[PDB]
Amino acid sequence: PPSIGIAVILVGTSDEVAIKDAHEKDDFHHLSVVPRVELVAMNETDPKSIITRICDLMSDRKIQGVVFADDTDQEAIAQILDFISAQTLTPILGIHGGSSMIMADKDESSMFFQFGPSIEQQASVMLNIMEEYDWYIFSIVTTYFPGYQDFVNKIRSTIENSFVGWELEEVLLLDMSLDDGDSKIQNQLKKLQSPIILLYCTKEEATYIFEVANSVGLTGYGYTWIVPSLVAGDTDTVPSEFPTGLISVSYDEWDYGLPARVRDGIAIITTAASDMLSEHSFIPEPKSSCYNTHEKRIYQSNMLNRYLINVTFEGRDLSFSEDGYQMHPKLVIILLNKERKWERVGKWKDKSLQMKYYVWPRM
Amino acid sequence: DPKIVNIGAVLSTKKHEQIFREAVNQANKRHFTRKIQLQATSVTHRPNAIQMALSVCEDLISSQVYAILVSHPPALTPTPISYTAGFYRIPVIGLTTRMSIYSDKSIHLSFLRTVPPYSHQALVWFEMMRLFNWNHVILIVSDDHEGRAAQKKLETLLEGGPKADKVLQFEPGTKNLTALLLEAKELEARVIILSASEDDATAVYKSAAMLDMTGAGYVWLVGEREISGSALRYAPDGIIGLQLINGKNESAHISDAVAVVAQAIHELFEMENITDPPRGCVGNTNIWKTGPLFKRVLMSSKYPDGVTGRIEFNEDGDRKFAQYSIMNLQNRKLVQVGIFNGSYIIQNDRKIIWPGGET
Ligand SMILES: CS(=O)(=O)Nc1ccc(OCC(=O)CN2CCN(c3ccc(F)c(F)c3)CC2)cc1
Ligand SMILES: *[C@@H]1O[C@H](CO)[C@@H](O)[C@H](O)[C@H]1NC(C)=O
Ligand SMILES: *[C@@H]1O[C@H](CO)[C@@H](O)[C@H](O)[C@H]1NC(C)=O
Ligand SMILES: *[C@@H]1O[C@H](CO)[C@@H](O)[C@H](O)[C@H]1NC(C)=O
Ligand code: NA
Repeated sequence: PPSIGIAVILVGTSDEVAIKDAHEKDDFHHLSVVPRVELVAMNETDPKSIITRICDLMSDRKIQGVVFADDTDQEAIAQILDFISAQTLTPILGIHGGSSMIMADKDESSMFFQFGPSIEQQASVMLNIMEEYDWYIFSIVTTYFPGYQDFVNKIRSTIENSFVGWELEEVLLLDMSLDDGDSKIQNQLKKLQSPIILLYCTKEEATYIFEVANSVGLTGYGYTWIVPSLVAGDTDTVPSEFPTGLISVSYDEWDYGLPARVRDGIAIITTAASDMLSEHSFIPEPKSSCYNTHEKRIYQSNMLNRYLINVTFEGRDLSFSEDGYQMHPKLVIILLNKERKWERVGKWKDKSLQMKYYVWPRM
Repeated sequence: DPKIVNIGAVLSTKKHEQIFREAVNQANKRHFTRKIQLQATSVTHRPNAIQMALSVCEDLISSQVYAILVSHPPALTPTPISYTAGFYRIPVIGLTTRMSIYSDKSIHLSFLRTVPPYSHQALVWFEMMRLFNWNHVILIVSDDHEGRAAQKKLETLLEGGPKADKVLQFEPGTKNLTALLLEAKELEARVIILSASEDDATAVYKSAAMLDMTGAGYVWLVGEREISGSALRYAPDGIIGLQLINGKNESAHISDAVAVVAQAIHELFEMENITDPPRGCVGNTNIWKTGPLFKRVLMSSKYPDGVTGRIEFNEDGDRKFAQYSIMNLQNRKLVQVGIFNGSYIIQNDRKIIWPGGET
């Protein structure tokens, strides 16, 4: 079988050997085509670093696809990779870190897929929790962070079709593109009564919101915040402004370890290219250069996408959502305890919430 | 020993680059510059989106620009500039980009412009529906962002005088629209407002010819896009459309944009604890701490004596008090019959003739 190039980019100190060893199944690839993986290390995650790096790799070698992992809480990496993916028409899988943090509204030409829950998956999960502990009155705070309308929409969609009697008090929208020297975020936050509060924003934005919500007595007892994955981000990093008793959904490195994820990344790219050679007698040619994607564009498409979304390997269902998320991931509910530690408190699988506690003990 | 402060630009040509340096030169003279003194840094559009994003890093952000001016490319977009700059929260000023998408704070969080989006044509329509007492209008709209943009902006002005008896939306790409247009015929409203691309308006224009809906009775009220290129070619006689005055004068907008930005820089350094923007992209992942304040300052700048009129921004950082020519197609000649001065309609002595003849 002929060899396709795959690059694997690792940002920040890396069990490089445990990863090389979990692709030990080099002879696990009985398809039409075989991966030629090449581990790369990067120290930097700014736009220039990432673009020049991936573009150098593209014009050194013949890259069919990229698997990207990092150790950062940098949701922008997702956006940068999407852009790169769509400009160069090139599958990028964001398996961990900034790369996996929800990127709402990817390009029409994107070939960028993330391991992680969708925004809607997480919004659902958040309702199952509040159901369980019969928390029915709640409010929403968000910023303009992409996905905020998908979030409120999935919520509202769900509660206004419910035999249950939910009672969304308020829905806030906080503008953090402008500075807060007049205390406008303060004022908007005082408005809140609810016992529960869903918060949709970034980890950086969260720290400020919470710093504010603290000084107006909203981190006290009888306020529970629930946040999505990307606000927890990296669970070993816990800002001080985070209040204790904060709850979060999470697909951080809990049960699905980085080397597993890398191995499935390489799987997905190779089998998807297998099935496309197998059914068309060609795969799309790696783009010589990204310093000429203007011309070579009638000559490219994101044909390979239909095969990337519908993959299984060693008989595991690795399907992707049509938004380039993971179809069914096992999520881990988690709670910031009194020692300031994310502790597991729940597991979401076969679309069934499975909590640890019956009542909430107090931190 | 004044503090040098860079302003960046990405512009169409070298002439425009020279215009930009000069505009900055003259801001330094005009202004008191013992403390701070601007310096112009610029490049022109790179040939693709990736090189564009690297050029912003290499050429502009490495010079620690406080803000970046951006023309729309000629005969490629501001998007990689918004993105790259937006990463650090460096403000971007669009000189000529009218697409409505850049009014979306979720995508374009550090973006202002000295031209209004296309959606703001709804302000002028509305004021005309008042002036010419059209109370009952049908509204045909491309089911794309630009079309929805325009619908929402009018419905705000209607939904809290005139009212929209229906809103029909079509899929951009469709050429047989007689499904849609038959729906507009059977209604009592004769005024028709269109938001569509050049090619989509062409499609509409013919389909509506075929149903004699171009004849007398009917008023057609439209924007700039739908009386450009090929839309102009098949457009009914008597149509009314718009042309933003100076909307393509990159040189004019370089002028006003530099004026505003220099004002805002000087107003920013009245304040305390102002941090520099990051020097370069590499190794730099934290936003500029002062970028969101500088944005606030800009966003609430006023320049009354501007080459393109009175400069103010709305909450989205879109231009307010933009002026349009009101254009009427008579004997297949586009004639100016009026102007929107920024708040007022001003009829001129050229008489309007509607579809049919209409005296
Ligand atoms: C009201 S709130 O404070 O605005 N929250 C908020 C809202 C929007 C946010 O991000 C929206 C973006 O798309 C910004 N990104 C910046 C990074 N990015 C990018 C993409 C490709 C590049 F090559 C590059 F260099 C940068 C793409 C655009 C982030 C936070
Ligand atoms: C990344 O850092 C490592 C460790 O110091 C170093 O070996 C490597 O050369 C660095 N790469 C670059 C591009 O500086
Ligand atoms: C996805 O996978 C299986 C067989 O490979 C099948 O159920 C389904 O039709 C596929 N979907 C496609 C090709 O869209
Ligand atoms: C464009 O604007 C400048 C004003 O800065 C002016 O010199 C020139 O006459 C204008 N060009 C056109 C075609 O109106
Ligand atoms: Na804006």
